[PDB]
Amino acid sequence: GGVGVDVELITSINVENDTFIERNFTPQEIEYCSAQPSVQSSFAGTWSAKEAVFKSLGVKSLGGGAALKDIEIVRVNKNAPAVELHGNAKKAAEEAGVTDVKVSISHDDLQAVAVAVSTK
Amino acid sequence: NGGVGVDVELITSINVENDTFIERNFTPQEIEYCSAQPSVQSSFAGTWSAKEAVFKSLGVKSLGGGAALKDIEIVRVNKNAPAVELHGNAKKAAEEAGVTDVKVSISHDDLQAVAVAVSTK
Amino acid sequence: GGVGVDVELITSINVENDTFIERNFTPQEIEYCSAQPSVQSSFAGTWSAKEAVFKSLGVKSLGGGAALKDIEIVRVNKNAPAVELHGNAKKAAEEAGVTDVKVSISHDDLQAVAVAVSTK
Ligand SMILES: CC(C)(COP(=O)(O)OP(=O)(O)OC[C@H]1O[C@@H](n2cnc3c(N)ncnc32)[C@H](O)[C@@H]1OP(=O)(O)O)[C@@H](O)C(=O)NCCC(=O)NCCS
Ligand SMILES: CC(C)(COP(=O)(O)OP(=O)(O)OC[C@H]1O[C@@H](n2cnc3c(N)ncnc32)[C@H](O)[C@@H]1OP(=O)(O)O)[C@@H](O)C(=O)NCCC(=O)NCCS
Ligand SMILES: CC(C)(COP(=O)(O)OP(=O)(O)OC[C@H]1O[C@@H](n2cnc3c(N)ncnc32)[C@H](O)[C@@H]1OP(=O)(O)O)[C@@H](O)C(=O)NCCC(=O)NCCS
Ligand SMILES: [Cl-]
Ligand SMILES: [Cl-]
Ligand SMILES: [Mg+2]
Ligand SMILES: [Mg+2]
Ligand SMILES: [Mg+2]
Repeated sequence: GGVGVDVELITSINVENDTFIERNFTPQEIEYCSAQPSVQSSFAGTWSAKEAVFKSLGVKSLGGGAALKDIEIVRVNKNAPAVELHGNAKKAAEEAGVTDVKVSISHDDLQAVAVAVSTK
Repeated sequence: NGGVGVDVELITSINVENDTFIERNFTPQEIEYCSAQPSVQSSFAGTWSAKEAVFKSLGVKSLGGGAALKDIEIVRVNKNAPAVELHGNAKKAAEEAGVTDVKVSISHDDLQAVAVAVSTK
Repeated sequence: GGVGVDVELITSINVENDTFIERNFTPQEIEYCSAQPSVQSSFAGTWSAKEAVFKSLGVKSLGGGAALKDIEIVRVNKNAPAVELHGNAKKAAEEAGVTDVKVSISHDDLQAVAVAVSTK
């Protein structure tokens, strides 16, 4: 097993910063977040989900500045978040015996938060 | 298989005066419990967060009308952990999704309430 | 199974309060938190982890004021923080059939949050 939690300030996401966004979010994630009622809040929630998922893997960090594009949040019933690992995240997870990851997201004025649980 | 849910709520998101909303979304036992706590508004907010967290963990697109959450009941046993009991549409939707169990946890501070639920299939 | 979550204001921890710190944190925890970039935030996160872990055990509370030194958060030769139960926490957990506990911690500048999941 494994568990992850992450909390983010809504203002931590600068929607105007295309470089930051493009480096850390897949085109699909960007399309989803850009279409929500509160775009900044949606990106913040997705960012929290990426971090929560990473923490649940039980692996080593590549460094404070490594992009999280490899951890992709996809949707199920249109809006519910599912996890898809790619690249290094996929390798590291498989190397750790992780067979599945579930995630949930929520936000309010204070911050966005996400919780992930992984199965081995 | 498996499922997870998290929800965060402002304490002020619950208006204890709004009897109509409370009646619609909380069971008599939930209302009785929350009404008896040191901070009533905070307790309702935590219970509300728990209902939302539990719903998100079920992996369903919605409960099947309406949006009311009375069907997801938080049961309390003094000095012990909160527990989940599903009724009505929530129970049907959960069973239809293969959910066999749901655990929940609640926390508050001055600023907000948060709950986390995990479901088993 | 069992789940626990706890959220704390960073300012809820008074680092000056040696009595509170000594009563609730092991020497190892105190050393770790005291060495972090933000000491107050680190203690707050560790406190939240203790609370989250307790909630996941599915046991009765000894009271609002009971010390939590028995629930130790270890990070070191560890990637993710890990849980080690001692004393009464260990007995109570074993008595409840808990065989393992995982925990995760997150901070922003305002608050800390932790989530724990226990296995039976
Ligand atoms: C380590 C990381 C997850 C922490 O993120 P953050 O938002 O800056 O800080 P947070 O307050 O939310 O979390 C820090 C806490 O996470 C936990 N943590 C640290 N490393 C961890 C790890 N390897 N696995 C799981 N949890 C970890 C610790 O509990 C720490 O708190 P503590 O020191 O008080 O015990 C983040 O900095 C990171 O390295 N992400 C991964 C980046 C990466 O590897 N990119 C490659 C793409 S997959
Ligand atoms: C999902 C719901 C329980 C909570 O939504 P919310 O009020 O926005 O509060 P939260 O921020 O805590 O949760 C929203 C998040 O839950 C997640 N989510 C959405 N639908 C979900 C579902 N059916 N199952 C599990 N998780 C879901 C999403 O990640 C969403 O964030 P994101 O879309 O930006 O990624 C539900 O009440 C809802 O979507 N309502 C808001 C929209 C609404 O009220 N419309 C009515 C029109 S009058
Ligand atoms: C129970 C306790 C964790 C609550 O901590 P808190 O930070 O003051 O309050 P929080 O807002 O975070 O959470 C309170 C919620 O915890 C939940 N809870 C209460 N007792 C619980 C228990 N025995 N197990 C799991 N969850 C519990 C309840 O849901 C409560 O909210 P609610 O009454 O509205 O439903 C804490 O007060 C406590 O008594 N710790 C126990 C100390 C102890 O026994 N130590 C010895 C180690 S074995
Ligand atoms: Cl890949
Ligand atoms: Cl019923
Ligand atoms: Mg909300
Ligand atoms: Mg608290
Ligand atoms: Mg953070």
